[PDB]
Amino acid sequence: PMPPSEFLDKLMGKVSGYDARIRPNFKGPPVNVTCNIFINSFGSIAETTMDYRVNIFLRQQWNDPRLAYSEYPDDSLDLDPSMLDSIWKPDLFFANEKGANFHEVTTDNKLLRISKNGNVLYSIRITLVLACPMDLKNFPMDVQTCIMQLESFGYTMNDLIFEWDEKGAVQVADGLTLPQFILKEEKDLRYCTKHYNTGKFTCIEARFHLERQMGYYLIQMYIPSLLIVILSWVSFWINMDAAPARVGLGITTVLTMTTQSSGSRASLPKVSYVKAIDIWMAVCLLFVFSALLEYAAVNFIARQHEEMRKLFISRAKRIDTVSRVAFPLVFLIFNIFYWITYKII
Amino acid sequence: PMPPSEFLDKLMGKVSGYDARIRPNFKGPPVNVTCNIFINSFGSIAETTMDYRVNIFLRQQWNDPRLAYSEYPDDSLDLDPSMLDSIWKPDLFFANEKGANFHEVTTDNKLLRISKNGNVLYSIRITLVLACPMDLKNFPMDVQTCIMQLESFGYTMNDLIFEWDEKGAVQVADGLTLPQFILKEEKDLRYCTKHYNTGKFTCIEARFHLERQMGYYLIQMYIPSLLIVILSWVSFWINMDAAPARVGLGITTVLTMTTQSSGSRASLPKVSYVKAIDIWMAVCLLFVFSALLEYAAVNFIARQHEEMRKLFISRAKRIDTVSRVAFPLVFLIFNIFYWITYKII
Amino acid sequence: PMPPSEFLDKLMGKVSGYDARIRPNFKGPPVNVTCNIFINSFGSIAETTMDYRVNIFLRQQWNDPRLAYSEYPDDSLDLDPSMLDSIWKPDLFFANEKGANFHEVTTDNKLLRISKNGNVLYSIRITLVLACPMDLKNFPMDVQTCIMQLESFGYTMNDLIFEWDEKGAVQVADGLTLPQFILKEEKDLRYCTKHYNTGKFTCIEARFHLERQMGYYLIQMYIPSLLIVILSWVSFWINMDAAPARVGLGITTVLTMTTQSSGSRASLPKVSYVKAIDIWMAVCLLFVFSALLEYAAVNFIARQHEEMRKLFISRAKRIDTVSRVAFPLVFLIFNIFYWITYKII
Amino acid sequence: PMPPSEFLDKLMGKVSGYDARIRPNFKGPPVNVTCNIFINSFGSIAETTMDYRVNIFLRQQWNDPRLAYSEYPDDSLDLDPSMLDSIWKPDLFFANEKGANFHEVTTDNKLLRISKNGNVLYSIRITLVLACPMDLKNFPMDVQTCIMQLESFGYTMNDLIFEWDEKGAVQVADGLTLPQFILKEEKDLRYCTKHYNTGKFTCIEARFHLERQMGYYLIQMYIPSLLIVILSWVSFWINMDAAPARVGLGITTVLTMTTQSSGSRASLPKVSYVKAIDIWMAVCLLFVFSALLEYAAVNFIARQHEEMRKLFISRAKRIDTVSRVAFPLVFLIFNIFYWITYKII
Amino acid sequence: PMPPSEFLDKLMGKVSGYDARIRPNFKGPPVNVTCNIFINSFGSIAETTMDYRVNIFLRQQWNDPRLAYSEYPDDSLDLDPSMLDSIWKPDLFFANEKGANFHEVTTDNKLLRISKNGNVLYSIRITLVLACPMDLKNFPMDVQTCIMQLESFGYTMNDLIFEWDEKGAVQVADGLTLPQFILKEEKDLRYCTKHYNTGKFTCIEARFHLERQMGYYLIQMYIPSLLIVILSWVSFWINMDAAPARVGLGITTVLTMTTQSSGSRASLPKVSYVKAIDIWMAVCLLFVFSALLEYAAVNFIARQHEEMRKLFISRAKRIDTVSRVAFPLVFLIFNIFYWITYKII
Ligand SMILES: *[C@@H]1O[C@H](CO)[C@@H](O[C@@H]2O[C@H](CO)[C@@H](O)[C@H](O)[C@H]2NC(C)=O)[C@H](O)[C@H]1NC(C)=O
Ligand SMILES: *[C@@H]1O[C@H](CO)[C@@H](O[C@@H]2O[C@H](CO)[C@@H](O)[C@H](O)[C@H]2NC(C)=O)[C@H](O)[C@H]1NC(C)=O
Ligand SMILES: *[C@@H]1O[C@H](CO)[C@@H](O[C@@H]2O[C@H](CO)[C@@H](O)[C@H](O)[C@H]2NC(C)=O)[C@H](O)[C@H]1NC(C)=O
Ligand SMILES: *[C@@H]1O[C@H](CO)[C@@H](O[C@@H]2O[C@H](CO)[C@@H](O)[C@H](O)[C@H]2NC(C)=O)[C@H](O)[C@H]1NC(C)=O
Ligand SMILES: *[C@@H]1O[C@H](CO)[C@@H](O[C@@H]2O[C@H](CO)[C@@H](O)[C@H](O)[C@H]2NC(C)=O)[C@H](O)[C@H]1NC(C)=O
Repeated sequence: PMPPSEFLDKLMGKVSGYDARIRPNFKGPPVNVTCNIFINSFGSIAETTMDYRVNIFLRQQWNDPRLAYSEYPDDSLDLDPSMLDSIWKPDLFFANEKGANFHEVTTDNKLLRISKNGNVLYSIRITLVLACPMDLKNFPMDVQTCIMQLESFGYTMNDLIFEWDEKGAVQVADGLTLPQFILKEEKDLRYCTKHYNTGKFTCIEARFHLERQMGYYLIQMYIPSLLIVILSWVSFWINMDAAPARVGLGITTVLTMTTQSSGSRASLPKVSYVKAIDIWMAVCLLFVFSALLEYAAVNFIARQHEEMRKLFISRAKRIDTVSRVAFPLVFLIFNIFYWITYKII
Repeated sequence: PMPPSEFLDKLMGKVSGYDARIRPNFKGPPVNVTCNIFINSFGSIAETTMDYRVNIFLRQQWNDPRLAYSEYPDDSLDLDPSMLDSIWKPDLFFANEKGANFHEVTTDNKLLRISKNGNVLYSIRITLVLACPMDLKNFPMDVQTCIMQLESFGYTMNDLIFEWDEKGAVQVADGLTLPQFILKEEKDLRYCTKHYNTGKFTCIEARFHLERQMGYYLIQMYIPSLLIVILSWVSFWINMDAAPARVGLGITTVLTMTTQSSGSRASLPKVSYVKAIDIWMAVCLLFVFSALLEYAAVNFIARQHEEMRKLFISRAKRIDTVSRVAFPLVFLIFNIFYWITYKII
Repeated sequence: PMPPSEFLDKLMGKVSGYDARIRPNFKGPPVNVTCNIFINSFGSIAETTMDYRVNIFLRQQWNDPRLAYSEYPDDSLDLDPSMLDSIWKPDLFFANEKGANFHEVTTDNKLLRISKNGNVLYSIRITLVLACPMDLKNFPMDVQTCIMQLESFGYTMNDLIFEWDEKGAVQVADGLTLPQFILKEEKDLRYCTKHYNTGKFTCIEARFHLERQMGYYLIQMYIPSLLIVILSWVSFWINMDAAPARVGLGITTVLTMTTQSSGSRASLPKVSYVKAIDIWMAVCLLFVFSALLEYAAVNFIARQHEEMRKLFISRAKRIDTVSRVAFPLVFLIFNIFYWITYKII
Repeated sequence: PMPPSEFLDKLMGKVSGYDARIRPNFKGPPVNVTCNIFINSFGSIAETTMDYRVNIFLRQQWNDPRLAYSEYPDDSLDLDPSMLDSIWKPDLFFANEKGANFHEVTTDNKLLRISKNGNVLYSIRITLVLACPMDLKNFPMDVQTCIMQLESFGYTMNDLIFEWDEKGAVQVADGLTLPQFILKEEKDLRYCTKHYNTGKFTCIEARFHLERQMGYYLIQMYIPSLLIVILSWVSFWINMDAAPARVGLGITTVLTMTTQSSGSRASLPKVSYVKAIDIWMAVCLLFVFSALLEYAAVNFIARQHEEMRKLFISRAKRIDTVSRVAFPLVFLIFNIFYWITYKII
Repeated sequence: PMPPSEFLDKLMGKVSGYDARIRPNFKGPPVNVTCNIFINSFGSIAETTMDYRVNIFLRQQWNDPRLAYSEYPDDSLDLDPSMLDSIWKPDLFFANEKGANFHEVTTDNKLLRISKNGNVLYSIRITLVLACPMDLKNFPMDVQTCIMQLESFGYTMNDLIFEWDEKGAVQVADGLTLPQFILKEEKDLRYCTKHYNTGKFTCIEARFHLERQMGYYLIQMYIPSLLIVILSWVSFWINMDAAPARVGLGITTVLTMTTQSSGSRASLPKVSYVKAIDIWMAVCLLFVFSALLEYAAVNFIARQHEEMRKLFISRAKRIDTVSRVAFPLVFLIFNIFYWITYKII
């Protein structure tokens, strides 16, 4: 019979009185909007800005009894996105947008379908710049959790209620990678139900668990700083009398410990509180620092003054042979207490 | 009875003569607009640009006797954001915007309610890029104060007056963090009342006190530069005669003091005036610098010329044993006078 | 006769009933849209963001029997881009846009031609910010593959079908360069045919193979780190007794191995998993590290204690003459196993 | 009587024939538009891009005899910014915009007042990204001058003439700071009067003098590089025979002179011509370079060959005692000629 | 008589049938559009993105016999930019835009004049982000050529033809500087005449020759790396027996050669192929590398074993006195062959 574009103008026009500024079931029960998203892209998790951008589909389903039809034979319709302003749509927004936009390439990326009984499917495509607060206390060994919450804006709880559908509430695209994190397959789903001095506004959220990878920070920041500490211990096996050899090994080890730490401030984030990589790069500075102060003691005792010249030279060898075993044992005690308290947490 | 969207077109149309270009109470008392904000997001406090961005709600309440109604039974209404251009709204703007924008995702994030007596509630959602001038004289030990002021633009003092409401004038969202600062729970509220050659324009402002965290700059910039100064003092306990050991300890300590300072210019801001971290990294350069000039004196006196060869070698040991105690005492006097004058301020 | 702009208003107006919201061949066979692109610009392949931008022409051809004409004499027409909203156009979009826009400089860069039988040519100009996931396991020796896929949005498989034309489906502009990659002349063309819970949506894609150039990373990151390992081997030819000469060569070689690696973290990407350049810069750290621990053994055996003073000094020369040949042989075995497993892959 | 919004529609409508596309005083004298600006924000003076952004008010005053009224009683009016397109406005633009925009937060930030005799006040709020060419020949000791010029675009000299008003032509906001510069209170005001092949177009400009602060570059780039040169002179007081002590002091001083210069390339701008900080960091490299070549002469003469073994060892001490006094005297002559020629200019 | 705005509505209205969608001289000769540009700003030549932005005026002149008038007395008119959509304008675009925009500050920056015979002048103001491929083979000694080409989009060769006018086709603003390049006063002008599978589209282009300045790269990258090579040669004048002095001079010279190269990777571009600065910083690494391997030979021959102890100590002095003259002669041969092949090219 008549084409669907003319059939919807009969259904939504000034005939039949469909006003797009009044929600369905007016002065009655609230509207049960159900939602599910589909994540196309995900990433660029900035940590100075503390945000991440995501590229989603947003599928919304509700019921509208004013749009029920029976004369037209086909079981479903589709409104063109040009005529989309003549339909009541929920005023969904994201409570932590921090900037967002649509996509308008070659067509508005907006889909609208109307079933026969009046169920309405509405699917759009959004780029979000969502903000999640991050906790970089233990920086390589951290688990970040970045939420994504969907409030209503104008309609309160008694007029409009969001729901996650019980059939795949969050799907993720297949070949999706990240430069630093991995995305677990555990999506929490819970209500939040914001209160203001304006009213009870509904909101639903979805939590994403992010686990930071490790293999880069071991190879270039832990293991090289580990080897600089090992090169401090070889002063305790070099002779006592070789005075240019000991202190030439001394400061040039604390120089390369500073050079290791100074160049690595570009790759690390720029927060103003102490990390767990920063405790490692500061305690490993102290062992190189304490490995020279040992020799400042040995050089002073051996130079100190025949019977007494043999007694002091035997006491200075005693503090050497103690420090060969006892001081690498101290570093292993730190190395145990470090990795326990940053894998339990 | 009739739906609220048709009731507002009777109330705002060409019938009843409501013109949206004339403020309420025209040729009479001024309009008492009262305001309060709600901060969703806050951060990215750039210091090269000297600004910070914030994501707020902006609630405005005023009275409009032309919008008073009694026939419609419900105690409140809500205008749809499409029909929002047919209401007088105040021309509020921020005196230090430096760029801003709305959010138009899935609906204009704009709320309008009309009470029965004519009170109007208007709530929108704005991202600001507000500018605050910063004073980095004492850089780690600083308290920044970044204002947020709300002028009127077209209406003068006798027509429109802003007010902070006496019931929660600034609320902040709960789980809100910052990468470098902490946000105190002390919001000042004061008038500013701008004058121009155009007229008296009202404005209200809200001050935010920011306190910079400390723990990163201690662990990687103060304490490592502190340990380099301690490694200068061990030259005074090494023997006088070990000439490659003293100067090999000398310059390699002033090399790692430069290497500590040179790599840290990326994390620091790029202002062109002297900070308090810059005084520390320059005075601690002088103690490493002065620890070698001591040895340049000792090597010259001991080489200088039997009776006189014993007298000079005893004078050069005198200037060593003085400098073992007196020069670390000088550094503690600087270390007292530094931290006093940057914690009193 | 009559001008073509007035002839198209007769063809597309309310006369003849051409509605731009109904696809051609409605309630019949699907529409066979055929496509080919023309790449003007290409590049800025970011790897933190994992995307690349491209500037294309997008030529679309389909058939529309409602636009067939015979009265007007000329064999082709051209609709002005102002009147472009009165033509059914396919809702093509890119499945990995991540932001895109048109160009509207001096005229909308949009072309539309209508042939006599009803074939329609439609050519536009788009800047894309397409996203491709990258795999930086073997970072200098990698072959990246960045796809470009073109879904439909609103119309399912039974209504609209995309095709690559069989005559030059992807052309590339002539003098097109890249800062880091080279673009092979092998463009794959395959279907993808997306499924959702909404329906079967057609999509076609084109793969681009990118091969990273090598010559920068050899000259400044492999060859200089190669020469630092060679400067470790000259300690095995310097005398055993020259104790300041050996360890002064020792740590100052592991200092310049760290200095080589620390400054190169700015040019490298910032992923959080181990690369192939990172294995090279860590194993070459171990050979410089192991070249000093050899001397810590030699200095301890030779100092260890006449008959036994000759036996130990001959054993310490034995471990030197073994390490002159055997340890550069170990490095060549690593140097073989490295370049084999990163050129086979 | 009647409200001012309806009185202006009588004044600007199709009644009385006010056409907004014809300037006042048509086919007569030119229009004397007078202007003054008010700088709210100022800064982010980039030097790679060679631009600076500024946030101004722009007040324009002209006369329009068609807008003169006498029936309405009040002495001034105000047109709403929605109805602003029905007024002739000058086509002022900035000759070095390089991008700019308005502000449209909560209302267009646009003001229009009409006096009784026909004087029109028009005030808007603009963010500019104005471009000024910079001359970094003498980089810390420079005085930058960044202009701000306001051409007309369509109207020539005989139709429209800009003027600075004689009452506060440029005001600046009170608490306005900059990260690197200071803004002098000397605003030049002069005409520029652009010619083209199109016609004489009027323009007025305002010069701003910027003076770069100094205190950061002294503390971290001049004074530390000054101390490295002083540590070269202590080789001339260390003994001649201590051969590892002299060259160990030699290269480790030219290493820390390179380390000082290499890390400072991030803070400096990236121009491709020689600065004044670059002459300092290159000449101070030569004094450390020449302080070792002195010892290469001393070590060769003293090793050169009893009577002649005493003569050469007395000649090598002669070139030492000359270089103790004469070479720090040469550096002071450079230090005089440097600071004179970069403070006169 | 009647004002010009009403005279153009008679000339362009539905009276006289001027349709703005049909080019002048329809079904006849093509339109001879002539063009010339005026460059206001120029710069920010990025090399990672391989583009540059420019701020131009764009003057277009063509003839339109439908706009010829004789009744109105004045010899020229000017259409207001609001009524600008009622004029046929050429669909000029730039073939390498990569993003562009107009300027709409206080008025659309668009000019239109109509002469009496029908010549039309049209001048607009555009910011371009034009893309030019760059060839950084010889990086400091390069001459870049960045084109600027102006295609037609919809009209083919037989309908519209672009021309450069024979009277000043490209003017440049007077005080125009660049941070790294200089702009020669030699503007090439040639046709390009693009072909597609769509048709012959006209295009004209203008080449700009850019010559990179040199003075920064000499003072801080060539001359300092030159002096490090000179400090290698002083080992050949220091005594053979001073074993800590030679290798302490050895590695600390190859450390500062790496430190010179490592810090300079931030200022250099990030291409992935070998430059000419990279050949210099790698060959100058080899001379410092080869200056130590000489001493590894000398220390091994002199230690090798009375008659034979005199013969080897005289052979090791022979290889020293050869290397004092012969090896700085080798570096000058490289220094000749380097600067010849990078100034001929
Ligand atoms: C939307 O969902 C809510 C809850 O799922 C429904 O509200 C309840 O509906 C049942 C039967 O109509 C009543 O027994 C309850 O009293 C209602 N309230 C609550 C709090 O449970 C509501 O009917 C649904 N509305 C529509 C249009 O489906
Ligand atoms: C808006 O607030 C101001 C001050 O709160 C009111 O102005 C005063 O109103 C009282 C009584 O009407 C007078 O006694 C005063 O003379 C007024 N002026 C001042 C400076 O105090 C004003 O009435 C309020 N307007 C509305 C509509 O509420
Ligand atoms: C579009 O292309 C498809 C396939 O190329 C066509 O569909 C087939 O058309 C032939 C003859 O009309 C039939 O025998 C087939 O049964 C059709 N289906 C399939 C799956 O092959 C279709 O006709 C084309 N439509 C137009 C307007 O050209
Ligand atoms: C705008 O200002 C100019 C100059 O200030 C005026 O032009 C002069 O006006 C006086 C008297 O009208 C004449 O004697 C001069 O011959 C005019 N020209 C010059 C070059 O001085 C002009 O009248 C003013 N126009 C308006 C509307 O105020
Ligand atoms: C536009 O310029 C072209 C060439 O300058 C003109 O085309 C030629 O015009 C002359 C005389 O009209 C003919 O002899 C030639 O045969 C034409 N073609 C060529 C290829 O030279 C054209 O006439 C001009 N059109 C207008 C409106 O000026």
